[PDB]
Amino acid sequence: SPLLVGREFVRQYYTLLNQAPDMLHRFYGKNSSYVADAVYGQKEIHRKVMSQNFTNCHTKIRHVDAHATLNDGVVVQVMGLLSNNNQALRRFMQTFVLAPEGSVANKFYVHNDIFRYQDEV
Amino acid sequence: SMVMEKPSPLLVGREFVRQYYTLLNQAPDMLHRFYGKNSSYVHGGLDPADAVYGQKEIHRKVMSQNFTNCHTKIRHVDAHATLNDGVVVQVMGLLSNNNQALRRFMQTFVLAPEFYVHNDIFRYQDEVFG
Repeated sequence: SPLLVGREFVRQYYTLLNQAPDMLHRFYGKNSSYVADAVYGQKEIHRKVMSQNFTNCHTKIRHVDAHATLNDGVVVQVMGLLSNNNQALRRFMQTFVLAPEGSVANKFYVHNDIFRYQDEV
Repeated sequence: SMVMEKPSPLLVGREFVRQYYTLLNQAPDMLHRFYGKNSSYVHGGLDPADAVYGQKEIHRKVMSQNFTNCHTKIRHVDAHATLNDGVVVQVMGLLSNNNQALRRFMQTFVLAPEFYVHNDIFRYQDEVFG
């Protein structure tokens, strides 16, 4: 189901951001966009993730919406709080587009990942 | 006669958002024209409330929300190309309905050619945070 795919991915994503952000790049493909200008593909997305120096990253997910979208994809909207380097929690919204990976059944990859802190808006 | 290069996803998103919120204030009874049979729609609410699917149910949900004299302050719009010529839009702003409180919201759209809205996810921050 789209909500199970969505909520399970969100759990995996923010857990990996805390445990091993150097492995976050495994979610993305050649044409993935990570968003400030967008960076594309695993190599550049990995470099951008590493440049953000994620350390002891704590997350409180307040709500997840996930719906079936174009070409068997899943669109996910996350609302929550994120802390980095033991600084205060900051509210954010995050939009993901999950797309079928195309070579393994029920496997998805992250086609779009758009994050914005609400205090910066 | 002039032919112009197709607009970038960012200005497709920005133009869509300007049109959507102009219509929400001017004629909310016309908002359903953006949606199709497989489109998803959710605009906050607490039982967070569940989404409705398809044009007929979207029109009825929009009419039940009684949008009148809507005021919107769009603080940020992000938009990027997505699957099969689509555009994913992230919107952050403030919305006041019927001269009530200006409420912060977080919204996502998925637009697809013929652009129409495939997904519309809207949530008020005050129904999710605190």
